[PDB]
This record gives sequence, C-alpha cells and structure tokens, in this order.
Amino acid sequence: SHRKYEAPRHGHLGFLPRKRAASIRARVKAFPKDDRSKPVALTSFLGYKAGMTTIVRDLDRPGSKFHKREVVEAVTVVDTPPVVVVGVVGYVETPRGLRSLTTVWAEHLSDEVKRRFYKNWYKSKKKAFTKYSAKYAQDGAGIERELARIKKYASVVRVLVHTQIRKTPLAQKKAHLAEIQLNGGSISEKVDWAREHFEKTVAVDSVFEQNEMIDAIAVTKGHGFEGVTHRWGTKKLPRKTHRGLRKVACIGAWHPAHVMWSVARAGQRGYHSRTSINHKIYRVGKGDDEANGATSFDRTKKTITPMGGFVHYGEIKNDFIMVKGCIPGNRKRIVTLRKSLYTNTSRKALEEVSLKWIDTASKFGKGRFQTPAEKHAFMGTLKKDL
Amino acid sequence: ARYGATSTNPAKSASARGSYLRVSFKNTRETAQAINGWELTKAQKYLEQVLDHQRAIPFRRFNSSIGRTAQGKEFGVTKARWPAKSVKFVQGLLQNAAANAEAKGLDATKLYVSHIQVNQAPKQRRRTYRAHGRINKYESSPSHIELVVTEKEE
RNA sequence: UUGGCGGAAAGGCCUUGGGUGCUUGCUGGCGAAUUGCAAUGUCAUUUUGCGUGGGGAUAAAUCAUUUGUAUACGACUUAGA
RNA sequence: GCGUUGGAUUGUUCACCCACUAAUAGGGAACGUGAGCUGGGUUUAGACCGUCGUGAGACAGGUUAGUUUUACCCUACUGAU
RNA sequence: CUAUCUAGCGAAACCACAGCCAAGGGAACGGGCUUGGCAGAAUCAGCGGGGAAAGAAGACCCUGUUGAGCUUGACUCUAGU
RNA sequence: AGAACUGGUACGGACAAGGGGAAUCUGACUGUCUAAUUAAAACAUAGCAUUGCGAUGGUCAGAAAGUGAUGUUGACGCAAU
RNA sequence: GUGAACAGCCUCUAGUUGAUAGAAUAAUGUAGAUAAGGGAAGUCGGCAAAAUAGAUCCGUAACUUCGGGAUAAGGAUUGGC
RNA sequence: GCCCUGAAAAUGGAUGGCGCUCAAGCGUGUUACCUAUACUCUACCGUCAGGGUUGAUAUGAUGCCCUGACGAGUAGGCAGGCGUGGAGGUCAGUGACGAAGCCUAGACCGUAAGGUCGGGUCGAACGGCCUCUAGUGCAGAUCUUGGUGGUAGUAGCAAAUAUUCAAAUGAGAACUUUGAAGACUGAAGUGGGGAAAGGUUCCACGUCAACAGCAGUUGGACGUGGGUUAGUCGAUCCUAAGA
RNA sequence: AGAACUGGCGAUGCGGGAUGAACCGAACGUAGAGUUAAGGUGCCGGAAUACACGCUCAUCAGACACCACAAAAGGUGUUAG
RNA sequence: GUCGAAUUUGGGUAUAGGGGCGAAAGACUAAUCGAACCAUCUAGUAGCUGGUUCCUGCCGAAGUUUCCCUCAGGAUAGCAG
RNA sequence: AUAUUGGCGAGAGACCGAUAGCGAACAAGUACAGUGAUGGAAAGAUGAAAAGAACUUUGAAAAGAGAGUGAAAAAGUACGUGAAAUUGUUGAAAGGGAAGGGCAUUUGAUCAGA
Ligand SMILES: [K+]
Ligand SMILES: [Mg+2]
Ligand SMILES: [Mg+2]
Ligand SMILES: [Mg+2]
Ligand SMILES: [Mg+2]
Ligand SMILES: [Mg+2]
Ligand SMILES: [Mg+2]
Ligand SMILES: [Mg+2]
Ligand SMILES: [Mg+2]
Ligand SMILES: [Mg+2]
Ligand SMILES: [Mg+2]
Ligand SMILES: [Mg+2]
Ligand SMILES: [Mg+2]
Ligand SMILES: [Mg+2]
Ligand SMILES: [Mg+2]
Ligand SMILES: [Mg+2]
Ligand SMILES: [Mg+2]
Ligand SMILES: [Mg+2]
Ligand SMILES: [Mg+2]
Ligand SMILES: [Mg+2]
Ligand SMILES: [Mg+2]
Ligand SMILES: [Mg+2]
Ligand SMILES: [Mg+2]
Ligand SMILES: [Mg+2]
Ligand SMILES: [Mg+2]
Ligand SMILES: [Mg+2]
Ligand SMILES: [Mg+2]
Ligand SMILES: [Mg+2]
Ligand SMILES: [Mg+2]
Ligand SMILES: [Mg+2]
Ligand SMILES: [Mg+2]
Ligand SMILES: [Mg+2]
Ligand SMILES: [Mg+2]
Ligand SMILES: [Mg+2]
Ligand SMILES: [Mg+2]
Ligand SMILES: [Mg+2]
Ligand SMILES: [Mg+2]
Ligand SMILES: [Mg+2]
Ligand SMILES: [Mg+2]
Ligand SMILES: [Mg+2]
Ligand SMILES: [Mg+2]
Ligand SMILES: [Mg+2]
Ligand SMILES: [Mg+2]
Ligand SMILES: [Mg+2]
Ligand SMILES: [Mg+2]
Ligand SMILES: [Mg+2]
Ligand SMILES: [Mg+2]
Ligand SMILES: [Mg+2]
Ligand SMILES: [Mg+2]
Ligand SMILES: [Mg+2]
Ligand SMILES: [Mg+2]
Ligand SMILES: [Mg+2]
Ligand SMILES: [Mg+2]
Ligand SMILES: [Mg+2]
Ligand SMILES: [Mg+2]
Ligand SMILES: [Mg+2]
Ligand SMILES: [Mg+2]
Ligand SMILES: [Mg+2]
Ligand SMILES: [Mg+2]
Ligand SMILES: [Mg+2]
Ligand SMILES: [Mg+2]
Ligand SMILES: [Mg+2]
Ligand SMILES: [Mg+2]
Ligand SMILES: [Mg+2]
Ligand SMILES: [Mg+2]
Ligand SMILES: [Mg+2]
Ligand SMILES: [Mg+2]
Ligand SMILES: [Mg+2]
Ligand SMILES: [Mg+2]
Ligand SMILES: [Mg+2]
Ligand SMILES: [Mg+2]
Ligand SMILES: [Mg+2]
Ligand SMILES: [Mg+2]
Ligand SMILES: [Mg+2]
Ligand SMILES: [Mg+2]
Ligand SMILES: [Mg+2]
Ligand SMILES: [Mg+2]
Ligand SMILES: [Mg+2]
Ligand SMILES: [Mg+2]
Ligand SMILES: [Mg+2]
Ligand SMILES: [Mg+2]
Ligand SMILES: [Mg+2]
Ligand SMILES: [Mg+2]
Ligand SMILES: [Mg+2]
Repeated sequence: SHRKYEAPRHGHLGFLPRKRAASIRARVKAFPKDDRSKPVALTSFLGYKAGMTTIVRDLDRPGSKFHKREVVEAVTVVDTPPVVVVGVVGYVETPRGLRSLTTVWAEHLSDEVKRRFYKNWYKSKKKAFTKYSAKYAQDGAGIERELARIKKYASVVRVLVHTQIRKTPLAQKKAHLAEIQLNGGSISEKVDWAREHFEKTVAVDSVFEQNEMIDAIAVTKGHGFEGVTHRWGTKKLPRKTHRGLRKVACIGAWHPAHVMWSVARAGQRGYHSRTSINHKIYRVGKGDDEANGATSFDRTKKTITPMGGFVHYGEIKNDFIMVKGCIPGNRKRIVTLRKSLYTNTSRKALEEVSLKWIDTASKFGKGRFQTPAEKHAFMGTLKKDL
Repeated sequence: ARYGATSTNPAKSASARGSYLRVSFKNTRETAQAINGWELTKAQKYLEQVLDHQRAIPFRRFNSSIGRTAQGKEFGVTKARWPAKSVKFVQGLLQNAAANAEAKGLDATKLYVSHIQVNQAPKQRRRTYRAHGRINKYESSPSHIELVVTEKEE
C-alpha cells in the first residue's frame, strides 16, 4: 500500500555511486565552449586550498534591504602559484569521441613534475624523459614534426601544466600535472602558444580576474564508512528501536525481491569528485605583494595569511585566489578552478565587489588581533618581550 | 615411510615428517603450499620473514572471511596471514630434512622442497558449553606433515 | 628508389627511375609414366620455443619504513640513497 | 517532472475537528514493509463486570496485566580490494 | 568495550541440488521450465529485499466412531450414610 | 547559637540524595500468589453475618481395627460457609 | 577518615593483581555522557531521561476515621577563617 | 470491411523474441517445401498364434525350424530370470606357486538384474552346476548406530577498573618464581574461620602427552610419597516435633 | 457448484499450440530409408524475403482455434456497396 | 516493593500421586503438574501420517452401484490378472 | 506316566557371527546417570614367534632419517584386511550467474579383437 505520508527522497541519485574518487585530483569533465576569436588562454588553473577567512564589503544590490550596507562574507583562499607549461596534447574528433593523437613535451622537465612519474623517486635512476629530451638534439625535427601533426589534426588543443608544490608549504614535493584546454582560436595559434610557453610559467592573473564567476572542481573531504543517518540524512529511528536506530527501517518492499539501488545504504561518505559552479572571485592577490590582505579602506600592511598561519596549511607566499563562500575539498587539497561554462548575467554575477577588510586574526582559536603590531598595541609590554 | 606420491629420485632426496602435530591443518596446508617447490634456503629465509611479519603466507583455499593485507600482493592475492605455529612446525620439519640430506651427503645448495603435503590427523576432542544447557564439540584439527627435499639436477 | 597524398581505426593509396626474373603475344626441342582405376593426397597462416648471425637499449614496481589531504582490512595519498 | 504537511481525540484503518499551505489527490508494491522497530489493539494462560448458563463455563461485549528469538551462509543492495 | 586486522584457540543453526533478473505459463506469487535481458577469476566490511530463510509433525479451524481436566436429575454405577 | 572577616556569590562543591500538585476508577490498610511471559482491581485480612454440634456429638480420616484429627479441646469452643 | 550511618568514596592489617592477548579507532551496536532555541509538538502512553534531593530556619491547603494528610505546597541558608 | 476515437494501474517486458508497413499485418486463392516415437518397406529383439519335424550320424521334441500378427502404461496381477546367508548332492572344482575381500575414465558377455577377465593390494579360505532353505537385495522412513563434511579458520574467546619494568628458570615466558612499580578488594573484604557438601583437592618431590575454550617451565592436572595424635573440642548421653 | 453422452487426462511419452495434465496431430520394442499429420517455411529455426487479387498507416497498428479479453456509441480516414 | 514481624532463614520433623499441599495462580509437589517420577501390562489400539529393498516380459484398472454410527473407512457389484 | 525361560551335569543345531547373537565374546549388569525406584553403554583380531626396532644421526623433546627384526613394517601395540563419505599432494582436463544428463560427432588420452 502507498507510503501513507509523502516526503521527498533522501539524497540526490545523480551523485551516485557514493564511492571514493579514482584520483585525489578531480577531473575537469567539461571545458568552456571555445570562442575562436579571443586570444589563446588557459580555461582553468590548478591551486591548493589553503583555508577560509571572512571579509567585509559594501553590498551593491539595488532593491535589497542591504543595498550599500556592509556585509560579512566567508571566503575560501586558494594558493595559486604559477603553473609550469611542460606539454601539449592534440585531440582529434572521431565517431567514438575525442582521441589524443599525440603529446609533445617540453625539453626540460623539473624534478617537481618528474616526481609525478615515479612511485619510488629516491631510489630510482630518474631516467624519465631522458631519451625524449634528445629529440631536441640539433634542430628539434621530431618535435616540430609532432607539433605540425597537432596543427594538421587535433581539433582540440590542451596544454600539460604542473603545479609548483615547492612554492607551497605542503610537504608533498610531487607536483600535480593536468591537461588544461586552450581556448582562443586558430588551432595553429594554440599550438604556437603551447610551444612558446614550454618550460614557462603561467600566472593565475592571466587566467582569472576580479568579480569573475568560476567553478571549483575537487575531491571532497573523506569520512570513511558512514551509516545511512549521516550519509543520506535519513530519519533517526526511535529510541525504543531494537538492533539500533541509525538505520533505514524498511530497505524494500517484498517485491521486487531485491534491495533497490535507490535505497539508502551505509557506505563510503566523502572523497567524491564535485564540480561546484558560480563562485565569485573576490581577490586575485599576488605573493610578491606585501599588504596582500590590505584594502583601500583598511591600508594595514598585512598579507592574506592569518596570525599564526592558515591552520594545517601554512602561510600564503604565492599568488592566490580568494573566492566567495566555500568550495569542495579540504585544506592542502589540489583544486581545479575553471572558467564558467556559460555567460552569467544575473546581477549576482556582474557585481563588482570591493573588499573593505579581510580578517587575519588567528584561526587557531578565538583570535582577537589582526596583526602582531595590533596585539602589541593592545596588550602593552609583556615579560618575555614587547 | 610410505610418503605421498612423489616423482623424484630417492637417492637424491631426503625426507622428514611429523604426525599428529597439534597445529591447524588449514593454516599448515597454506604454509606448506607457500613453500612447495622452493629452494630450501630460500624457503627457510621466507619462513623466518613470515615469522617477522615481513612477508606473508597466501591463503588460497582456507581463506573465507580471513582478512586482507598488502603482503599478499607478491603472490597475487589479497588474503594472506602469518600462521606462526604452522610456520614453526614446518621449519622444524625443514631442518630435520636438511639434517637427513647432510647425513645422506647431498649437496645442501641444490636442495629444493620437491614435495610437501599436509593432511588431517585424528581430531583431539574437547567440549564447549552453550546456552540452555547444551554441549558442542571444541575439537582441534591437527596435522600430519611430510616433505622431501631433493637435489636439483638437469 | 624518386616524390606526394592518407589520422575515422590513418598502417594504406598513388607516383619517378634504373636493375633483375618471368612472359602463353607467336613459333619450335626436351621432360613427365609405376601416386599402379580414386583416397585433402599435404602447397594456407596463428602463436610459441630454440639455435645461428646482425642491430639496439642499459629500468622499475612491490614488501618493509614513512605521511594523514586517506582509511574497518585491503585501498588511497605522501616522504626516504 | 515535481510536491502533497503540523496537530487535539481514538490502539485504530477509517472518522472528526484545529491550523498552515501552492496543495494538503487517490492508489499499488504478499491489503509493501515484525531475523526493521513498536506491541497500544487483537490473539493463550491471571483478574473484574454486565447479560446468559443449574453448573462447568459463553459473549464479533466492556476492563486491567501479560517473554516479540536467530544471519556469520547464498543472492540482492551499499561501499571496498 | 565490541565490531575490525593479527597470533593462538575454535564451535553451532542450517544444507534435495543450488544460488542474477523480466514476463509467460505452471499446484492460479520460479533459482531451475519457456522467451527475452544478460553473463568474466578470486574476494572484504556491512546489510536486512528475497531465499514464500531458521526454530516446532499449527497451539487457531475441521476431521477421527482419539483422549484428558472440569460440570450437571446425561447413561450406568459406587465409597459413605 | 551568634558575630566579624574573606572569595570569580562559591560552599550537602566529589560522594550521597523526595519531583510536586488537582482529580477520577479501584482495592480499606500491612501482607500473599502464577519459581521460568500476568504482582493486579486477584488471594488473605481484621470487621460483619449465616450454618452445624452438649461428646452415645458436629466436621473430617481409615481396607479394617480394642483405629484416628479437631482434642492437653467443650459453645467467649470446634467445625463449615 | 568523611559522614546520621555496617551508605557511597579513600586508606591500614590481610589478600589479590585472576579473567586470551597485540594493533587500529569505520559503520551499526552495548554501556556511559553532553547539547543552542523550543519544551511532550514525540508516543498508545512522558517509555527513557531530566529535574528534585542532605541539613538548619521559615511556612504549610483541601480533606480527615482527628491518628493523619505533611518532607504537603512554597521560601531562605549552607565554604573557609 | 480495415483503420481510428471510445481504451485508466501499479518492478521493466513481451504477436515467444528480433523485427516487419505493395509486410514478415488482415481476407482469400495456388503451388513448392520443412518435419513426429504416426503411415509404407526392410532388418533385429521379444510376445502371441498357426504349423512342420523322433525315419536315421540326432546328446539340446522344454529341441530345431517355417509362417503371420503384435509391442503405451500408474495402481495391480502373472511369468521368466539376476543376486545374498546357510543345507543335501556333484565337479575326485579353485587355493599359501596366493582363497576371500578391497581398489582399478583397463578388457569381454548380458536388454537388464548381473556375470567374466586382466592389473594392484592382500593373506586362508572359496566357487560352478542340480536341488533345499531363508532373519535374502535399500535412496529415502524428521529411519537406527557409527563415521564425515560445507558452513569455517567463521560466530566468537568483550561483565567483575590494570597492568608495567627487570632478573632468574627454561628448548621455549604476556601468563612460572623473585625484586621493583602501579592498582584493587576496603573489615556487610577479593581478609581470617567454620556448618552442609566434597574426599585428599592439603603438603613435598618429580613432572607437562591430555586438561586449565591463549599460553604454560605453572596448577585444584599427571606420577610417586608424606600428612589428620584429645579424659577436657565434638560425637557418644538427654529429650523436642516426631519415629 | 451440480447432472447427461462421448472422448480424454489421471495412468502418456512423442510432433505442434513459445511456455502448460486435459487442445490439435498422433499414441510409444531397437534401428534404417521414404512419406506425412497438426503446425509451419524473413531471422532466431528445418522449410518460397514464393506466386496472385485486394484491404490497412494506427502520436496505444496487427499478427491464428482452446488462449490468455474488450462493448455500446462514433469518424468526408479509406474501401466497396 | 519491603526492610522489626502475617519478617528472613539453617537444621530436624510431618503430609505422597486422584494423593499431598495451596493467604487460591490449577499454583507447588527435585528444570516434570488441569494428576509427579520409575518399572511392568506393552511391540497397548490407530478407518490416520511416513516408509516398504533386484531385473526384464506380458496383461492392465478405479474413483461408479447398493448397504453400513457411512461421508479420510469397509462390505457388495463393476472394472483387472 | 505329567511340568520345568531357575539350579547342577551333559550332548547337539540347515541358528547368530562383534551395529549380529543375551544388555554383556573384553576387569558387563561393568563404566556412567539419577535423591531414589531404576536406567545402563561402548569396547574382540600385530606377528608363527616380540623377533616390540640394538646402534648411528638431526631435534630441548615428542619424533624424524637411517640401520635393523620379520615371510611381510603395504603387520610398529594410533598394530590383520583396511571400503565409502571426507581430505592432502601429484598428474590430466574444463570452467563469462551452478553442476550433473541424452543423441551425435570433432579433438586428446587409452584399449581389445584380426
Ligand atoms: K488434563
Ligand atoms: Mg502518496
Ligand atoms: Mg549536510
Ligand atoms: Mg525493545
Ligand atoms: Mg579555528
Ligand atoms: Mg565472503
Ligand atoms: Mg567477521
Ligand atoms: Mg558457552
Ligand atoms: Mg546448566
Ligand atoms: Mg501486509
Ligand atoms: Mg520482513
Ligand atoms: Mg519480529
Ligand atoms: Mg506489522
Ligand atoms: Mg498489549
Ligand atoms: Mg486472557
Ligand atoms: Mg445466574
Ligand atoms: Mg523472476
Ligand atoms: Mg501468472
Ligand atoms: Mg526456490
Ligand atoms: Mg535462458
Ligand atoms: Mg562470475
Ligand atoms: Mg543483520
Ligand atoms: Mg531476507
Ligand atoms: Mg500437523
Ligand atoms: Mg501438533
Ligand atoms: Mg465416521
Ligand atoms: Mg473420556
Ligand atoms: Mg491492596
Ligand atoms: Mg511468572
Ligand atoms: Mg512479573
Ligand atoms: Mg478480595
Ligand atoms: Mg563524626
Ligand atoms: Mg536542548
Ligand atoms: Mg538551554
Ligand atoms: Mg518550560
Ligand atoms: Mg500528543
Ligand atoms: Mg502525533
Ligand atoms: Mg492519544
Ligand atoms: Mg520513568
Ligand atoms: Mg517542602
Ligand atoms: Mg496531597
Ligand atoms: Mg484499437
Ligand atoms: Mg514466422
Ligand atoms: Mg495471405
Ligand atoms: Mg507354438
Ligand atoms: Mg508394455
Ligand atoms: Mg542367516
Ligand atoms: Mg586374490
Ligand atoms: Mg572409481
Ligand atoms: Mg593368517
Ligand atoms: Mg530383512
Ligand atoms: Mg543408506
Ligand atoms: Mg524408495
Ligand atoms: Mg536422516
Ligand atoms: Mg547421525
Ligand atoms: Mg573472529
Ligand atoms: Mg561477547
Ligand atoms: Mg574485565
Ligand atoms: Mg610478580
Ligand atoms: Mg570500588
Ligand atoms: Mg580502594
Ligand atoms: Mg596445592
Ligand atoms: Mg589452552
Ligand atoms: Mg598448550
Ligand atoms: Mg623443562
Ligand atoms: Mg597429585
Ligand atoms: Mg565437651
Ligand atoms: Mg491417483
Ligand atoms: Mg495423450
Ligand atoms: Mg500460446
Ligand atoms: Mg521408426
Ligand atoms: Mg532456414
Ligand atoms: Mg462498431
Ligand atoms: Mg483459570
Ligand atoms: Mg508394529
Ligand atoms: Mg496393453
Ligand atoms: Mg490422505
Ligand atoms: Mg553386542
Ligand atoms: Mg566387523
Ligand atoms: Mg528425577
Ligand atoms: Mg579391527
Ligand atoms: Mg602381507
Ligand atoms: Mg591395518
Ligand atoms: Mg575417498
């Protein structure tokens, strides 16, 4: 008989299976549609989630109860040092989909990216790309032949880039290598851009700008095996329930005489690939710019790094992307920031945000001070120093 | 005497056996199959490493619901264990067979485990007490173990 | 051997030049038998191994240790001459 | 496609009313669903009442109290090698 | 504290044969049969849909020319008086 | 028993240790029982009432007895409700 | 010793240090806890839990068989020196 | 007439499926073709029936032979046979130069029940035929007794706060002994004695195969010994309900 | 649910109706060859994508009895009267 | 819940199976109680459930009639050898 | 003259042959259960003879490997034979949600007859 009281199902069947992602770096499964009139540019970027903080800004939203008023907003900081271009892949269209025709690599690959090709780097003889780099012996005839093939074919061009983890506080030391689609016309010009940028760095400001809507693609934080109550949000069973209450009472009707795929079951929670869209960039800050965390309203000469450092991450010393709100993945995780797949004109996008103040109080507690100078000014002289 | 079926040269072989050994027949079968065909010194080193938990005995037949380990990868399995008691009994028999080979004057460096078989000895029966005044069996499954090491020839 | 084209799974298509063999286009000389009155009467190509020569290149992965962005165990993700 | 509720009384399905709501549609799945629960009711044994019966006892009448066992197998499902 | 993994130890229930579905027909709700869908070793932790799962020759109901406890001017007797 | 002083107004500092009120049904109360599903309103109870009996007796045992219980009793008693 | 106390808690004499262990810290459990705002809307039902609690002082209703109800209810205080 | 509307149900699904549109649909007609354990013909088996042949070298007239037809089968009936224990007779049967039994994807006979042979194993008996006889043939009976699996190295060995370091002993020590430390029972004890009950468990020496659901060098275990001393403590005596 | 007659199933395989106790065909010793029954001959699948005259286009077409359903009423759909 | 009296309890003693004992639940009477346990009568009876052991050959049913305290049975006729 | 599942002494069998035959072929009315009345098993076989394995070697040891005894150790007191279930090893083969079966042939292996 019927359910006797209607209620929406628990969870989204489109995010199935709730299994562990096959990689710690979530795949970009779609790049922006290519507009072959614009200049050649990366469609995405690689960064590392540093942490969260809060900003204050005046809201520019006519008709709102908070128009021209100050609002406090959570922001996520993504450490984004320049990525190194080390390769270029050509993709030909086939009746079976896109197929990589060939890949041309840079002549010199740094140990950062060479470590990606090894499970035991320290005891290896580090032979990776040693025979390939000889293809640049005298004139690079083989390299130019492969690039000519990419131009003659390969309706889609993607560059191979890798992060510079040595510039992050992470202990990993093994770089993240990814394909980023080159948008901007003239497949020939895409290949020329890739070849010229071989062994060269691309900074995050050449890809993203202030107020832009971007998408964050990352593997969520892992939580291991989870019961249905927190994995799917099902109702806790009553206290009187024998055999436990963090369960789904009826996992199926008599017929079909099978548990169905749509029934909440205990299993892995977290560590899933997610692609969350429409996160507005609030800052495109630069590592070389001391007073990274300053605004035109604050002027306090401070970097984005909170007092004591980003908890479990470290200090931001590179270029960084501050997006509004939160993004999937935990701190220290590699994230991919990609340009929006559509042209959003909604007055939520297209809003020009100007930060008034960025919180740099310690996130290791109820941080009361923005700067060590401010802590000294409030507390006066202490016994050890100050 | 009267071992299981063997196909080697008895003049180039040395045998050892232990009967009614109070050690798990299933664990000891897995242990014996782990070293079946191995060179003698290699097998002895491997059994010592198993004792040290550096390598494992792959459990291939008697392995339902045992548990998974990374040390089974070298044998292409996920289920492996470290049955120390079975390993110790097998080491005792390997040492006995090596001693018999040296008494026979065989080349100790050419010795490999040419045959090793474990079958079930008579069960030693104890009792266990169950709810509502019931009694069940609590038996051991002891092992007969036999092995012969032979000189590897061409 | 000259050059060109072919990426949809191209792995093929075309083309230059000389060399060599055959040519049933035509006309001769020699041979075939006994597989006994037929017997698929063995003619193809698939992989593997070995030996003889020539040519070429001179790593990793796993276990163990280690990390916690991971985790019931496996697995994952790190580090280590 | 999408949603179709919060409550008072009653074990209740049903009913009824209060109230919100865009709406408070109807149904099935062994009258879905007890090795999922619960056990208020029903539905053993204790007990009380009324009617009936000479009586033992009866009542699809009322009332009160009344043990809810097992998965480690196979498959299915969820995750994992 | 378990569960979990390991060393040692080591039972039981249960078991025709076994174990993927849909529909059909069929003892009128199939794991097997028919027609389709399909289908790739070996597995770990969970799980309670199904095995019309286990537990017990249904205790309800009916039948038996089967009882027993109990009752009464049933039939037939009897201690006692 | 009292007073001053004292403190991050804490102080039966852990331990230990009544929730309370307004009513209805029901049994007076304390007590008792279905050991292993029912502790109750069931049973008992004091109180009330009825009944039999003066011993050659009432009530009740025993197969029977020169046999027994009440009875080491006697109606303010014993026996049966 | 604390304390009203053969309570609980700690200790002396005496006795024991015996319950298979090691490693991890998933789900679900068992046992023990906490929780913003609301406060029984949950449920058959406040089941479970919470709240109360010692002592001193004050104050204590209906009703009543005059004995009680009664720790009714409801307030205050408590250390150390 | 065909088609359409009328024409709504619950897992996804059924002209059997695919699929089919001058059909691979519907109505109708004509041929060819496919194939049942049916029909025709032939062989072989058996059954039944009708016959021939005691005239010889003729031992199988229950024999041999000729001819025709027939063959489904539960419950059930009958017939002819196969196999087992034992019995009378016989083969002057087999056998320690290997009986019986058992094993044997080795061989042969029989439609079959079964029979025969080879090879291995083994060690003391056994068989063919004519008859006699029965406690004579198993897949079942929630059969009986015994044995053995899968489950499964699985469930689990989680109450009683708790262990740790070192040395000694030993083949071997989480568990034995000593020392050290940390804890607990906290006198209504995890202390010291007794009654019932047990019966040697007490104690020493030796000692670990089994038992102590891990272990064990330890033990209430195993082996061997030692040990319980009364005029006064009990019984014994008294009587109680009662016998 | 109950009768009549016959034929069947039970007691029965075989070919066909996909599947099915009963329908159609046909009943059965072991084989060979031929021919057929019922039913079929696009492919599954043995066998004409045979021949012939028409009809039908369905945004739920139809597709062989038993049999696994559809009606009244309607339509310048289209066909023939 | 109760915890100083209808209190708890040891030992001795009495009551024994249609009997005891029962502050009464058909409770208890050695895990046994709406009649204990043990042995025998007893291989109790069963119109009821289950099973019923080699091969082949030939024939081959009935579920209908009448009667029955008969309706899950039998006798009788029929069908069969 | 008749009876005689008890006692004592005898002779027998178309009887049973260790799950049979008495419950008991054996330290069987035993061990063991029950308060008790009572209930009540399991359990025979080395070999002619212990000739029951001296001695060596590995092991802490049990034991193993040799040696030896014996007709045989394919008889080692866990003892005649030594089935099946179930199991180890070896060898052969097959294996997309069971397996097994029938007809037919291919392939591999194996084999009789002439
Ligand atoms: K009764
Ligand atoms: Mg609904
Ligand atoms: Mg959430
Ligand atoms: Mg419960
Ligand atoms: Mg913080
Ligand atoms: Mg498993
Ligand atoms: Mg487990
Ligand atoms: Mg137990
Ligand atoms: Mg018990
Ligand atoms: Mg239901
Ligand atoms: Mg259920
Ligand atoms: Mg249930
Ligand atoms: Mg229910
Ligand atoms: Mg109830
Ligand atoms: Mg009742
Ligand atoms: Mg009356
Ligand atoms: Mg199905
Ligand atoms: Mg159906
Ligand atoms: Mg089934
Ligand atoms: Mg199929
Ligand atoms: Mg599979
Ligand atoms: Mg479960
Ligand atoms: Mg189920
Ligand atoms: Mg029944
Ligand atoms: Mg019954
Ligand atoms: Mg009758
Ligand atoms: Mg009667
Ligand atoms: Mg009362
Ligand atoms: Mg009770
Ligand atoms: Mg109770
Ligand atoms: Mg009363
Ligand atoms: Mg005091
Ligand atoms: Mg709260
Ligand atoms: Mg609060
Ligand atoms: Mg409140
Ligand atoms: Mg409510
Ligand atoms: Mg409610
Ligand atoms: Mg209510
Ligand atoms: Mg409560
Ligand atoms: Mg008060
Ligand atoms: Mg009051
Ligand atoms: Mg229609
Ligand atoms: Mg067709
Ligand atoms: Mg036609
Ligand atoms: Mg004749
Ligand atoms: Mg016949
Ligand atoms: Mg006999
Ligand atoms: Mg023989
Ligand atoms: Mg065989
Ligand atoms: Mg002999
Ligand atoms: Mg018999
Ligand atoms: Mg049998
Ligand atoms: Mg049978
Ligand atoms: Mg059975
Ligand atoms: Mg049995
Ligand atoms: Mg376990
Ligand atoms: Mg437990
Ligand atoms: Mg404990
Ligand atoms: Mg100590
Ligand atoms: Mg304590
Ligand atoms: Mg203490
Ligand atoms: Mg002692
Ligand atoms: Mg032990
Ligand atoms: Mg031990
Ligand atoms: Mg020792
Ligand atoms: Mg002793
Ligand atoms: Mg005295
Ligand atoms: Mg019948
Ligand atoms: Mg028929
Ligand atoms: Mg059909
Ligand atoms: Mg024929
Ligand atoms: Mg065809
Ligand atoms: Mg019409
Ligand atoms: Mg009653
Ligand atoms: Mg009988
Ligand atoms: Mg016939
Ligand atoms: Mg019947
Ligand atoms: Mg006997
Ligand atoms: Mg025997
Ligand atoms: Mg008894
Ligand atoms: Mg024997
Ligand atoms: Mg012999
Ligand atoms: Mg033997
Ligand atoms: Mg076998």
